[PDB]
Amino acid sequence: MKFAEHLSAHITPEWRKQYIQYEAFKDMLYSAQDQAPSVEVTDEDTVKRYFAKFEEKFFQTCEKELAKINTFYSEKLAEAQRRFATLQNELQSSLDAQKERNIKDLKLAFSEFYLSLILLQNYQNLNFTGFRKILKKHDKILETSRGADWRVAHVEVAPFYTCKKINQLISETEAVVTNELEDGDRQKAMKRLRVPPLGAAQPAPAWTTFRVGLFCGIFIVLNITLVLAAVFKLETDRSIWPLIRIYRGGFLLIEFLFLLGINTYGWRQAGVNHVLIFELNPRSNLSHQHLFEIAGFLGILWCLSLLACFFAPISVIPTYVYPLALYGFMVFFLINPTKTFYYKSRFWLLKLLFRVFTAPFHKVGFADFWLADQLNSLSVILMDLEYMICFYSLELYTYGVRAIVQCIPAWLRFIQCLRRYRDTKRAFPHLVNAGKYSTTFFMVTFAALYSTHKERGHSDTMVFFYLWIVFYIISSCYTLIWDLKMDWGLFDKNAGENTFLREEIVYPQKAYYYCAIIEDVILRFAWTIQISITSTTLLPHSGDIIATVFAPLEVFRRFVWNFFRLENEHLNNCGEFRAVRDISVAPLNADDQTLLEQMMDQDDGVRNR
Amino acid sequence: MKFAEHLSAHITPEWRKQYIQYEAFKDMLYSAQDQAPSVEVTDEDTVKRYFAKFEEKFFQTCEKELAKINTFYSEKLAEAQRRFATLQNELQSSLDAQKERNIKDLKLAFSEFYLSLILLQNYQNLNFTGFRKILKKHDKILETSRGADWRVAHVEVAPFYTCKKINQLISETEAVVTNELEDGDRQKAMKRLRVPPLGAAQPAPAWTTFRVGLFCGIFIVLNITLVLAAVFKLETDRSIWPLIRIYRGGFLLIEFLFLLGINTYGWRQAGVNHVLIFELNPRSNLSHQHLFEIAGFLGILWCLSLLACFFAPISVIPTYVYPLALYGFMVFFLINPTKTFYYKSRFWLLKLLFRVFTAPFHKVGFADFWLADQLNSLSVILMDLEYMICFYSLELYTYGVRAIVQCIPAWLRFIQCLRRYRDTKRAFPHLVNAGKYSTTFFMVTFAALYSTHKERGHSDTMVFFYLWIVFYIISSCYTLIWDLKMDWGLFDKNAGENTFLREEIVYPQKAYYYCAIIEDVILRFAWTIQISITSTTLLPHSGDIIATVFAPLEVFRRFVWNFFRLENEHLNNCGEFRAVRDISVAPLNADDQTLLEQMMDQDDGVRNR
Amino acid sequence: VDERNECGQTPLMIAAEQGNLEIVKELIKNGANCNLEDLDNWTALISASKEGHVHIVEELLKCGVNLEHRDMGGWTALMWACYKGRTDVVELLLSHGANPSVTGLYSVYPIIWAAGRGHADIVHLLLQNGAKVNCSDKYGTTPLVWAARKGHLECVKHLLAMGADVDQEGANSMTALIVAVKGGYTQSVKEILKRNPNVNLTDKDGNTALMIASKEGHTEIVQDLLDAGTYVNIPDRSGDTVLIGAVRGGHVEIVRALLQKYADIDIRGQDNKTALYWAVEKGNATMVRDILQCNPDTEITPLIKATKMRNIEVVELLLDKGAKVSAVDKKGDTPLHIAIRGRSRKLAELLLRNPKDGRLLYRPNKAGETPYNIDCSHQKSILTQIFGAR
Amino acid sequence: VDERNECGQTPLMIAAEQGNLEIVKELIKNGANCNLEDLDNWTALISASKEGHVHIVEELLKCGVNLEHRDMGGWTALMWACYKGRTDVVELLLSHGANPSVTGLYSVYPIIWAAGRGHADIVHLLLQNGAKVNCSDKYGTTPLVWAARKGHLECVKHLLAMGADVDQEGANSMTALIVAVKGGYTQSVKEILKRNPNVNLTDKDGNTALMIASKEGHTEIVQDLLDAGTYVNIPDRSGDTVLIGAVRGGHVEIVRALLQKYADIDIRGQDNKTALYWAVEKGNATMVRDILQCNPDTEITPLIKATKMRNIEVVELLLDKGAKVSAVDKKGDTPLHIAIRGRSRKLAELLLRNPKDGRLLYRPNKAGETPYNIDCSHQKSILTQIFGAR
Repeated sequence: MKFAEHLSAHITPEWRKQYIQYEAFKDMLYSAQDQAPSVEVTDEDTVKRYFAKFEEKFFQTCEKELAKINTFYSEKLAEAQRRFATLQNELQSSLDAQKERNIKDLKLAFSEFYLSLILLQNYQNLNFTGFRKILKKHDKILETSRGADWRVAHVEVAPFYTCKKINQLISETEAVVTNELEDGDRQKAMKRLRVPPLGAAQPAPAWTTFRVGLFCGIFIVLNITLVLAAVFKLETDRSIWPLIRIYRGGFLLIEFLFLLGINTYGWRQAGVNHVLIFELNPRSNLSHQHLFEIAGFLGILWCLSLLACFFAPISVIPTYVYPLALYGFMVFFLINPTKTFYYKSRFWLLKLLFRVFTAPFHKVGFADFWLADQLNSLSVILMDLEYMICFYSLELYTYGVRAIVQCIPAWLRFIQCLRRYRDTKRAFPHLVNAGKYSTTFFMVTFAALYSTHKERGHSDTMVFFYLWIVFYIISSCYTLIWDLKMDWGLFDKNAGENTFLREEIVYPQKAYYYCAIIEDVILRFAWTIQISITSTTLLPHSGDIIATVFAPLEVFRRFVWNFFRLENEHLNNCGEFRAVRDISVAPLNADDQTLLEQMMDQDDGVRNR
Repeated sequence: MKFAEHLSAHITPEWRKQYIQYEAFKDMLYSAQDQAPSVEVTDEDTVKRYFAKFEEKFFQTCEKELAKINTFYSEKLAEAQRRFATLQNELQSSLDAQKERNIKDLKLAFSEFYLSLILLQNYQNLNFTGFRKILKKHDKILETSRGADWRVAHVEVAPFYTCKKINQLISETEAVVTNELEDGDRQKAMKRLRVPPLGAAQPAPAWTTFRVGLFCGIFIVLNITLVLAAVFKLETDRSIWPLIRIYRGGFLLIEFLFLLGINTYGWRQAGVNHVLIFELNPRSNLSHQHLFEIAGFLGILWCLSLLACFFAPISVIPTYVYPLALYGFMVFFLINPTKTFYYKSRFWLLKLLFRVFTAPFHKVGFADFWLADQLNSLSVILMDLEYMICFYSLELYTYGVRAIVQCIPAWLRFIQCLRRYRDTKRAFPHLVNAGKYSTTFFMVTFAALYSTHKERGHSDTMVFFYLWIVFYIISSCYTLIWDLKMDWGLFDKNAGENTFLREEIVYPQKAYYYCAIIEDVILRFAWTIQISITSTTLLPHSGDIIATVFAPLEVFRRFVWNFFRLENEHLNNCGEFRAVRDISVAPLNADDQTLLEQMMDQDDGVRNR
Repeated sequence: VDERNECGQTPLMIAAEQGNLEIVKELIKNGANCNLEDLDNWTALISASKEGHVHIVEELLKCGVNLEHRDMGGWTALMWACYKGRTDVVELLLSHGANPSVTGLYSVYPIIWAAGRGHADIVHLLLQNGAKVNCSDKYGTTPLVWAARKGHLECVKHLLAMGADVDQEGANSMTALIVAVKGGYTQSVKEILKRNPNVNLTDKDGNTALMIASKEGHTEIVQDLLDAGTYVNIPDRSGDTVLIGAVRGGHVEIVRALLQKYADIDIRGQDNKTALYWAVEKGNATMVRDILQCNPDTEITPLIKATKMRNIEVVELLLDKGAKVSAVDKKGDTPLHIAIRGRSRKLAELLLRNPKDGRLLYRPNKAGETPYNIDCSHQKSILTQIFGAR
Repeated sequence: VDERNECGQTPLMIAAEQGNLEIVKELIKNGANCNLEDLDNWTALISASKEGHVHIVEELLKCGVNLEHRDMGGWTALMWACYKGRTDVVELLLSHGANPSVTGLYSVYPIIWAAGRGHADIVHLLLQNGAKVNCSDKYGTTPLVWAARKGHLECVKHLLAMGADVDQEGANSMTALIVAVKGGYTQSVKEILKRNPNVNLTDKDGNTALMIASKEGHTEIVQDLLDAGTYVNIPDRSGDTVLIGAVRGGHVEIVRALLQKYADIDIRGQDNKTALYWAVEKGNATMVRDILQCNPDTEITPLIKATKMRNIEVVELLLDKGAKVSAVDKKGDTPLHIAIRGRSRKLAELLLRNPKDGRLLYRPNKAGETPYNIDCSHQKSILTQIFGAR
């Protein structure tokens, strides 16, 4: 029904159940048009009785929808006035206590109340528009002016159209917040109220939370079992290394899903409209509980497979079957053809993976960017899958295959950037980004050549070491600056009070931003050294331990990056993915000063010239 | 504020936040009275200005409360009309589908809607009563008729007092259910609608459910660990029997709490107003999630102690410390002086235990009955606690001590029944019940004498066996008949269609009742044989195994008994604990036929004689 | 100065009926408190207002007395004067300032009693003194519903002159229009309809104004509601249409009026029943002709019931439409068997006008019962009827 | 017969502004199509209704013309006729059947324009033809608020004759009473108050009617609001009370009017400020006397400002109530130093009537400051005369 571009994400399904059935009315009109007997075949009486039959049903339906809208609007208006009274009482109680954090929570409550008022204004406007279009179509199709007369007689005098208390409540809320929650300042108060929490007024389904608890408990006890089994049951005269890489890939996947659930929670509460940026379906999206539940389920499977590897559950089944069973079940749960077990999200993810891997052919949305960059962060999973294939194919680095596997994610985003260069034709945010994902290629290639030529012992080995170190520092500095400037939006010249930040800050505290800056610096350097070390056969002592301990750190950096990049996308629209910068919830315009300067003198001026 | 006796349990705290602040108004009036300067000390002007100061604040407060009531009533009226329209649409859709279980759920939804309408009628009546009393007290205290004039000017013309759409909605709901959900029948429809689900419109706190999931997961994994450890790690040349009795007591306690949570869920959904019968606080009671969480927590502790007994976690700490630590923590969590960890329920339970154990001194409420009978069911926990004391005192049946421990719960309820005989002075439900709990004494005593005299080998051993068997059959039959007739209310002569049941049935299906009858028969016989076997030293082969396998069955029987006894208490008030039989939610009376037969002829008759 | 005969009744009440100027002056000379109440919280003022002479009411009004007194039931002097209809005394009380806005203990106001009893002049006086018009009874019954219940034209006219609401619903889910229609008061219905009521509102049973008017048979009310714009084919829970109700009740005029304004005919009633089905079942020739002239479908069935009825004019009218013979009943019985065993000679020559109808019996065999054996069993051959018919 | 004048404008509309009888007669003699509209959606009727002669309006009334025509801005002939005030022409348009309920593209109705412009006669004519009275603008401004904004007594009287609601809130959270008070139209305020308004409502800034009337200085409006039953001590957003505002403004009559009705004085304003504090700061004798005569608290300090002001009558007023001297300023400066250097000889013997005051410096020693150093430097010390006297 095309509610809006930003309000659509904040609208609860129970809100959508109370709008006019535009599609149903149009289908009814088209059914009346399609089944109409003709004057040529049937006489006028038969046609007239058919149209009377249709009009009676049509107007009964219109009366029912109008009554529904009136009743729901009355309920929501009463709720809004009651909540405004309660909030004023709380604010006055706080002021009386102080004169003779709760204040931040109270500003948040005012933001949610403002969002409710905007949604009710939307409720008035779109329902009136729907009635007007439906009755205009009725007039066009049946050639009778009964639609317009009925609209004038009933719709235009209905309470939802005429009651203008919502505008007054909006103005009073703005005045209250401006003059009482902050000092005299309207820009700051409107800036705070214009970004309400995206989380609409529905709790968890009350069974997803229970399953999250179930899987968290099983996961905690299984981890304790893993720790005890590893401490006591230790192998002898065998290499546990082939198992640790496989379960490392599994662990990074599970941890990424958990941290992505935390990211969804952070975006939803802070106000970042990730639904619009990701271009998700505004109806039936996933909160953080669902992601936590999926992460817990895969963690249970991973822990069970690892315990089966440590113990000997089934004598006939060998040890290497358990990783096979684990990843077979994971991939089947990813490519399940049926409609069960998160079919919507699973199919969305499959479509997104198809568009990411065949990058230049598909137009680059925001989701393709986000998931290609997540692949840039999670390349260790791809490498461990490659190692699993190698270890299960050759037995139980053919020719630079590992280097290609490392460079696959960087190549995907490199070619996406070039495709966006072809499409948009702007060299600033695209070719620079491509240069970044090519410096990653240079890093990997020179590390591999250094590893190969260290065996030769030729004097060119030091030249390749110098090339590796210079490209290491270049890629680290390049990615760090690009992150903190274009991907995060920090270090802006416009901010005066936020110091080394930008004008608009969504998250409640600033120390988050600073600690994120430091961790992002040290962890980008660690990520680059991890790529270099894992791409080189320098020494197996630190190798396979540096990567193992630094990969979860890399996923940590990536989810922090997720927070701040989505915040930048909401605020400063750093990517040209949508042709509207302003997503923040704002009401319609008000020009009461235009009635002033009129009503008193010779207005005139109605003529064009 | 004394809302009602039955509606109080159905009232959500958000409903209570919107009533008139009767206590606040009375405190304000008393503060005005207490601080009034006297005419003797101060002149008339000082007194007049003080009363003006008081009256202005009083009337501002009254205006705010009146506006609050108007707004909340408007919201709830709109909600009621919208829900009625939605329910009619669903019913017509179902009828159209059928002509060309959801019906039971739809009757349940109509029951909840009817409950909402009754609550809103209560909202009108009690708020008007509160205003009338507050303003009458104002008139009495300050000797000015401004209260009555203000009431006439504002209160009596307010929408909440004058809008009589709620009565019309009640009548239309009754008509709709009578003529459409059932065949033409008003008694059946009113019987169904008059017992709405007690569960008010609030979900779980969304963290209790998560903790229930956490503890359930930990408990499942710990039980799997217990099973594997017992199967593989088996003791040799030792008696595991001292541990099994202790952990049997713990297990019965945990299982009882879990099943009691299920009982609370069943009562709450089916419509049994257990809050009033138990005389719990209508505000801040416990749903089933809290009981599940407590049961899970104690299960985690019990499993951890049992695993510590199987394994050897700490070398210095011996095995027998773990049961000590477990029960020390349980009892401390029961007698925690602080306000944390369920302080309200913990203190209520402590008070109830104090009143139960010192039975004849305290008046017998319903809670004393219920918990004494639960002790009759859970005497195995008391016996295992006694065995723990014996096993930790003598080392690592002195003189009939075990028999006394078995007879303690039966004695508690025997003396409660005699106390109620003294109080109420009715011999039918009291002395018969006392005879029952004395036949239990006879069973235990003759079983113990049989055990003692079997060692002697005297011919009196067979006489004591005959006494034991006759008292076994007498007690089993006596308790069975008493249960199924007075404690459950089944086998009534009034029921014609429910066959071997009574007129009023709360639970949705009848097969529940029948299967409960059969299980109650076989399990009362099993309970009696368990008491007899555990009270006798006949043979250790079946002993300590018969009791172990039959105790959870006994708790099963007791929670089934809980369901049906609370249902009987709600419906037929079989115990004289409250002086009102009718708890079922019903509206005020309507006599529109009284206006008829008037308004048309010479009414007269206003004189007394 | 009063003598108690254990009745607790003041001399004023007993002497009010036989009021004489000289004895009243003698009694008022013997000064006694007029404001004294009675054993049942009554007052001699109530007796004076009930039937007392104008002079005694005027004299009791004089001097300080409790004019606004409440009786046992809370009915003031004005309430009893309005209920027990008397334009005078009411006039004096209203002109003296008696409160019209007083509320009875039964939550019934004086205007409601005046309207229900039908005292139009008292209603006019109360309205002119500012008595609240849009008030409600304890069930929400406005005075308009009470006045229109018995069709008091003058009371309804006077109350609607002020502008009383009509959409407001009274007791038992009733509006002014519905209760006026129930009593069959045509001019009251016109008066209510003149102020744009919401005609489509439902009563307690769910029956609208048109359905009740049609079932009762008030042709004028039905036509007025139709002119008002009533939604014709709203179905009752019984599955019946207002046209079905009109045709079943035996109301030719209402059927024609419901057909004049385009109403559906092919509606599916209860247990596979249509308006034509009910008309042919009752066999009313005019109703069947009127329904058929408006082009319904004969399939939704009248064929077997019409054959069983065997009325000749129904058969001719239904055959003129062109209903195919081989339609059979739900039990499998062909209508041809019952049509033939009745020995309808008049239909014989009429059944020789169509090819399929001319073939008639030899065409269908559904249940397997061969009719040729039965025909040959009859001594008088049916084939002679076909031979001689043409 | 068509002439392209490069403007798309017929000569009739161009000549309408300079309307003359001779040109109208000449144009009507040469029969031309009068029904022609304008390229800019105008009409000769629009210009006739703006200021044209009644003769041309009546002539355009003859023959088929679009009487209810919408212009470029959606303003009909009636809207332009009501806006630009002209009782006649409006008379003819209303009598001929022009719709008064037409709605402009600005959601502003003709009654709103007539009331805001103040043309009371056009408002009366519009009401007499059935124009809706309680209508609203697109911001919620009823015509009552528009009329009372400029305080048009006749417009407000005419619109309240119908019964327009007063509690309805107009644009920017304003009612009729609040805007009338802002405009200082006393008789308009009385007219509004005659119909029982809700006086206690707040404006956009939170100021009530009494607060605005007191700050502006309208004594009569203040007294009328007080008689209406205004809640006196509703606090301002700054925390000041209406009495505090009145005494600060310098309005003795408003202070007396607020004290006549029993209003609190010990109310606590912003940062330890009361009515007496502001009165003694400004030193108005009548204001201080009026506040003190009604027994306020002099404990909360007035001593420092009383000493600093040094006005003798303020001292005589404040000392009789019995304010305790041992209060000292929070700034650390003892009032005794300035009292001595200020040549307070007249107050000296007045300050020897109480024991504690007579003790003066011997009782308190808090900051260690001994004013005896300044006294020794002075050739003529005040306290030495008293010490040598007794």
